[PDB]
Amino acid sequence: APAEDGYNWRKYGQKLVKGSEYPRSYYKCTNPNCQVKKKVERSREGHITEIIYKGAHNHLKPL
DNA sequence: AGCCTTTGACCAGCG
DNA sequence: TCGCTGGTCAAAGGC
Ligand SMILES: [Zn+2]
Repeated sequence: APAEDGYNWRKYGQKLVKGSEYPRSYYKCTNPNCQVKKKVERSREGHITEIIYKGAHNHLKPL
């Protein structure tokens, strides 16, 4: 489960990418007409979670 | 009812 | 040309 960020997301895939221990998850912003997506993947070194966003939101943070 | 995660299949770029 | 592979599709099931 990914960290909260004030936006609403839907998970739409998960893949174990080469050179990673932990699988990577793919989410999309459920705002219709908004196509921001983000990737989420943990890593053991330093207990790290990288969240990578592609695209700027169409709209204010949901109510 | 509607929206979520899970999942293997599908996909397109490229070495 | 054709596999590998990171990214996406969508059916199935659960709440
Ligand atoms: Zn958005």
